[PDB]
Amino acid sequence: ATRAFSQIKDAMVFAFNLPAIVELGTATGFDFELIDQAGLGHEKLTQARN
Amino acid sequence: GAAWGGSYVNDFIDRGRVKKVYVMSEAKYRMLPDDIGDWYVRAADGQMVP
Amino acid sequence: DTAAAIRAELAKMEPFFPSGLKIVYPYDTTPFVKISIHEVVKTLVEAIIL
Repeated sequence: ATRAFSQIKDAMVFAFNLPAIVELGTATGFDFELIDQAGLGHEKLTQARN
Repeated sequence: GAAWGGSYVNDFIDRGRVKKVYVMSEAKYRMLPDDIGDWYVRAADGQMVP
Repeated sequence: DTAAAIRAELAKMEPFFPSGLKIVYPYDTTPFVKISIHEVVKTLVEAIIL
């Protein structure tokens, strides 16, 4: 399905399997939250994220 | 109440954080008993009454 | 355990302070609880030695 949907243009269609335990998320990799600790706002925070 | 007590109007955004907005008479004009004499409230006919 | 949590929490904000702003602890009743018990522990160990 993921390979077949790779032919769809202007749409990021991709398929995946549910996690082993749905109560949690993917539970693989890492989750990192970049935070604005000095009120830099949205515009400067996006620059930091990029 | 607004002049001598301070009225919380509504919030405002301060460096990305929501903070209150207050209206309250300047400190010079609400200190003595006689200062009440210079406060005027508009009447329905447009005149200013003390 | 609450004072430790607060002290650990305040360590997550100090890096992002504006130039010059500092944290000072002018009053805190937890050191007495910590130190006094660590004084009785000294007597407990010092009692066994005697």
